[PDB]
Amino acid sequence: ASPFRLASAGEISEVQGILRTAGLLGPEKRIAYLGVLDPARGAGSEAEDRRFRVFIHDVSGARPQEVTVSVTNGTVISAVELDTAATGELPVLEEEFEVVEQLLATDERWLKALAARNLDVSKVRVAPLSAGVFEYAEERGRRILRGLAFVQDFPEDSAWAHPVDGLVAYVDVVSKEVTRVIDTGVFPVPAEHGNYTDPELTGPLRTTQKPISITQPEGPSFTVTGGNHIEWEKWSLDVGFDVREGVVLHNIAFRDGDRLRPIINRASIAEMVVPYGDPSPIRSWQNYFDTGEYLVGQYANSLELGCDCLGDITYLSPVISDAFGNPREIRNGICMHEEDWGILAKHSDLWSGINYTRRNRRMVISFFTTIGNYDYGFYWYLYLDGTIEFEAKATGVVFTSAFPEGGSDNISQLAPGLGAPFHQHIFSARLDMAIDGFTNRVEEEDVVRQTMGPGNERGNAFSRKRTVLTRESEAVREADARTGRTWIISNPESKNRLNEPVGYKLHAHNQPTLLADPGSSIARRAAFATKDLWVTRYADDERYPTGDFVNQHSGGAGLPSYIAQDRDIDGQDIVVWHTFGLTHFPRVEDWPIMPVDTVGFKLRPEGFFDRSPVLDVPANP
Amino acid sequence: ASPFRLASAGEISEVQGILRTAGLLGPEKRIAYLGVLDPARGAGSEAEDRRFRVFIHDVSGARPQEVTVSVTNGTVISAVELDTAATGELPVLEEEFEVVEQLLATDERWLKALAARNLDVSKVRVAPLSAGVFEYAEERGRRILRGLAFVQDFPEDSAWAHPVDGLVAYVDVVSKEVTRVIDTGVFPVPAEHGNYTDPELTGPLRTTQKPISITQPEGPSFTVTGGNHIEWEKWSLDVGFDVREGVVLHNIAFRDGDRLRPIINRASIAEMVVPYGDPSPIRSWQNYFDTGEYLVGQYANSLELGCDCLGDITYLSPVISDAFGNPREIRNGICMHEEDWGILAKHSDLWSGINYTRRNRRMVISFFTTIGNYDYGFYWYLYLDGTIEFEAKATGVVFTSAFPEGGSDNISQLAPGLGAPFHQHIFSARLDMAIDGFTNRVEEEDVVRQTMGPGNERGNAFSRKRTVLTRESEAVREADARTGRTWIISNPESKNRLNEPVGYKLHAHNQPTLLADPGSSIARRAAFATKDLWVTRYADDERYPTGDFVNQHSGGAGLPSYIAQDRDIDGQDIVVWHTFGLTHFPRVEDWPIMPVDTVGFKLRPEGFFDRSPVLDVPANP
Ligand SMILES: [Cu+2]
Ligand SMILES: [Cu+2]
Ligand code: NA
Ligand code: NA
Repeated sequence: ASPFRLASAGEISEVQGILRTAGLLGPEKRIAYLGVLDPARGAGSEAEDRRFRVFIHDVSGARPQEVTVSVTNGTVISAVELDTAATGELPVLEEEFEVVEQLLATDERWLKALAARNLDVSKVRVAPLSAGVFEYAEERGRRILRGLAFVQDFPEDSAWAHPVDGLVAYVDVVSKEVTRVIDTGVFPVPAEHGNYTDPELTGPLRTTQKPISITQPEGPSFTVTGGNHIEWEKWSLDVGFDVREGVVLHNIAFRDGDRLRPIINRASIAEMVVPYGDPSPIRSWQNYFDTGEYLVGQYANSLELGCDCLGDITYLSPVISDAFGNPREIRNGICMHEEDWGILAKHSDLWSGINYTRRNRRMVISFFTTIGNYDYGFYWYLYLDGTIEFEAKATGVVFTSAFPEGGSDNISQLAPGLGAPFHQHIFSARLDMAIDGFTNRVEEEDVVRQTMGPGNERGNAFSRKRTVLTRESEAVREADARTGRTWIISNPESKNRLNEPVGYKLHAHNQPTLLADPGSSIARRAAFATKDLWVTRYADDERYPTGDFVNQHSGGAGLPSYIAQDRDIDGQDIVVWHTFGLTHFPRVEDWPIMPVDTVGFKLRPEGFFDRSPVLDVPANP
Repeated sequence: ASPFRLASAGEISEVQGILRTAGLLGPEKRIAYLGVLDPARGAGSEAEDRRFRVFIHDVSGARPQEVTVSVTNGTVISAVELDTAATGELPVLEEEFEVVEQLLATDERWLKALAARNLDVSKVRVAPLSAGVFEYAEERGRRILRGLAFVQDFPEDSAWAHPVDGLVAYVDVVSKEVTRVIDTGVFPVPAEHGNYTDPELTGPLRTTQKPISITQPEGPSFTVTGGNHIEWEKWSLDVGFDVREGVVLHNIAFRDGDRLRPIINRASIAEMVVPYGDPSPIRSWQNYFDTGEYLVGQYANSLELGCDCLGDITYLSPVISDAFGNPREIRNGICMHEEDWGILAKHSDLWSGINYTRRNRRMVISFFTTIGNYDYGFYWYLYLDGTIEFEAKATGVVFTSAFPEGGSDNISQLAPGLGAPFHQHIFSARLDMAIDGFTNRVEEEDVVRQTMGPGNERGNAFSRKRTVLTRESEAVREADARTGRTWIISNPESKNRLNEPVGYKLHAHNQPTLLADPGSSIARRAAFATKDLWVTRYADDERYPTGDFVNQHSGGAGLPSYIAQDRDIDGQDIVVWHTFGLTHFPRVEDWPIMPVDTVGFKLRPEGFFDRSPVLDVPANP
């Protein structure tokens, strides 16, 4: 059995039993995060040691613990008590989400604000949002959630169409207490509904769409062994699942001849952040770190056949832990299929008379998560030609507000009285690189303009330069689309047949990075998001670009702390962190449910192979 | 019958008969371009007037003519004799291409250069390339092609693997005369073959690929009436074909309710250019304008079922003219199919309990052309949600050279002794805009960073600004990926229900533009390629960004001449020209046949609709 196998329902039960016995899994305890740790560097030969990391919360108010357990041996390995005013809170628990609306329902200041607006408290939904760190001194050390109100007219109604602006509450969901209710003014609650399944809003449905039928009469070309190890068209990898990061890709390698060559050791989306750009005091605190604060894999959808995934689909059903250590299955949470991808290569040669066409294919590994109004798809793509691509698909319902009658520079209007504040969705990809092994380096490649003159008499020449990043303090880079800037990850000790280092090139989309003022609270907590590319020396405890405890943590943790060590990264075991995201100015077409928008990155081989790696693909059947 | 119908074999025969009779289509004459002209503005009601533009070359040396004919009435409309030293030459003729290798075979300086290299003249292929304009005074007024040599070892051999460097010839293919042979030195002709169908190079073919079967058991969802008028999922357009531009899209419109709303009046790729970045005198003149000099639609492939186009395919077989006015069919030259495109919209709502998923689709219109070693696919995409996208796919065999033993800053090494000079592939899209009619304007939209302070106390705000382009002299714009720069085309006289102008947003890929020194010959001839975005006032005779006669024309023609008129474009009948392209640093994986690389642009609705235009799409079958 592979040490990268998915966690089992049996293993989850053992961890719960090991913690119960040890006295750490009491009845006031809650598991806020559970995941299997990755093997340590070099210990592949040999012996299992399935270890698990656990964050234990305490509903009574006591301090939480970080705990590691070995289930192959059966004991606790370490247990540490946390000072959360110091290192940040544990991730939000599912059961804390509803405490906010239920508490607020009996608070007098909140009842008072709803009565001024003539709203039946039983029709008011409260969205519980992460709190962040701002000026309120009484919140440091406290578990705080903030709450924004929407009206549901009837149980099937889309509450997002009726925001209650000028109102926000803050809640302590350990001591069950409403610290503040802030009421800045009454805004009309917008009246139109946004019910996208109502025949009155959709009109008659189309009858013009005829079916597309995608089938594989002989089955798919990939194999799955061991639960999660994939072999497809010379590719080899392990598909992991963590409750925080979601789908994680391990040991990506390509069979070149009869060498299995490594490419990436671990690939994940290790954080994301959603900052809002509305300076109103009702919303100027809202930023979520979906991955670090909420854990995106916990909210993975179960994907339906023919609706979410089309074709010959193979599913994985990852197991996570509920808040008491009971195993929970996410049935059909990961989809895997191959997809036709047009023409791979084509040439008709006049001089030889040979007409040559080959078709491309990709294999797709995806999952989809839902946190409140947002829906995010995560797609990994492997292509025949050695390309690796990631794509994020953002859909769902926009987060809404009132539209102020004067208009706004930070909000757009979707419908009469209804606004959608400006925001970004920013991702951090963490790529633990292993280009032909662990001795890797990063070069930055710029196009070079040349001046007309001697050596370049017709002024037609142009070139490129590569700059090696040698220390971590040099390795915080920004994009430059105008110079065609890319980054090459190479192995200086592994050469192709032309005696050049083997390499992969990273092509970014060059979207804007974090827009918030550099002195803001969000620029401190989401330092990673202010630059396109960071490179660190690998270390087992440096896993997330924002640190281990994102909820209510001050700034600084994560990447700006790692790179301060100024370690050697020239031909070393390195990690590339790529920031990319969407800047979302909502448009009318985004309402009342939004069409998918996409962002991503890709890596293409750059002299990794000795010639095209797809000469052996056959003429199509 | 629609006035945008494809030209017929009957109409081609009439134009040949009309020219013969008139005495303009002699026996020394050659048709170098023939195409149907677009209807004039406003003359839709009524009456046919199928007119055709013709460029007539003269093999004896006389001056060529530009000629327009009406075939519905049956006479010549105008005939004009051209001074080609003034306005540029006519496009290269197919039959001129081989005159270069056949002439050079009997030239003594060329025989002398091949003998020094021990090459059998019968094994030397000559690639005929456009000449451009450089320092040679004897070429102005002459029809000149330049010639670069490759060795074929046997009739099925890929000549591209064996360039003969240090050698070039120039040829006058009217007077049949080798003006110069330039021999700068002997280079070894690289020895390895590049035969990608040879079992010795491909090894054993894969047996692991299992079939993907894409079928539409009820047929496709689109209809074609009148030969070329398409209706699909509320979209309406006419698919035209011109021998110069290739697939041209007319009258793109969207049925919103029971209004047919126009979006784009004409869309085409109106030019492309391929500049090479190697300062060697053997190649420092090479730049091709595939569209303006060679006519890309003339070399369209016939697309095979299951190989080039997969699924339920409907073909168009456009008719063009050969060099004597005989109709020629391009069987299966245009492919049209619809394609599944993943998830369109998805949200699972906790508060209402509704789970909602819809799938996206796109309709694809494509053709593929082959000029010498290059193969280019042209893809137009229409999506359910109102998005329009163009994608160019570049494949084929790289253009090669010797790799100098010292190495090179402008060439990369593909194989022992074998180089591939750096180059770009740059496209110009011409979009004759008709957003809800012909009163349109262009705004440039930048993200706006805001400083922390009063009004923005937590430093989280950000905004956007729009700048209206009012005169043509203001409308030469460049990209700025760092500010998220996009361009919005709107109709200030057509408002959505929120009373804002309807609009479409142009999203560019922000790749580098023309790299050559601004004083170079290529920067003058390809002025369009030095900026990302140009906007002109519409005029019937302003069709190509490089002018009507690209071959051997001096610089200046086209866009920099049009915009000098400094016309009003604020709410007027306007044309957007978008430059986009690929900067190609060849890699080893590009050899010996290259995987497809892509570049493109898209346009998305920006408050064109009153809400999402895809609420009426049904749950999947
Ligand atoms: Cu958004
Ligand atoms: Cu190229
Ligand atoms: Na590494
Ligand atoms: Na126009």
